[PDB]
Amino acid sequence: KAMSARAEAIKALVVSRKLDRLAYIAHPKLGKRARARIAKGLRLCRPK
RNA sequence: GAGGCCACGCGCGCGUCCCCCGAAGAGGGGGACGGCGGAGCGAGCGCACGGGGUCGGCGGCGACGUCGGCU
Repeated sequence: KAMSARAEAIKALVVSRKLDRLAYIAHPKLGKRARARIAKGLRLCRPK
């Protein structure tokens, strides 16, 4: 009974920062898409 | 408005901030930043204070007198 009472009580629901940005890009997983963006920037050149 | 530095450099759209007119301080027109968004790839020569020396540098001397042998 104590386990059930506890279980039902628990289930009762209702800028830039350059140095921070570079550490984010250097992350192997968090910065994967970020450093892919800058790679395409190095290659492609487009007007406008 | 008659210099110095930057390990700052593609677009499109999204966001954040700043600017304009603002004809509801609506609605569009512009700048800056972004760590945001589903879609592949740079190669080709070199120089080196770069994961422990190499020269694609050279000279002299050599048989009955001398050459080498730290034992």
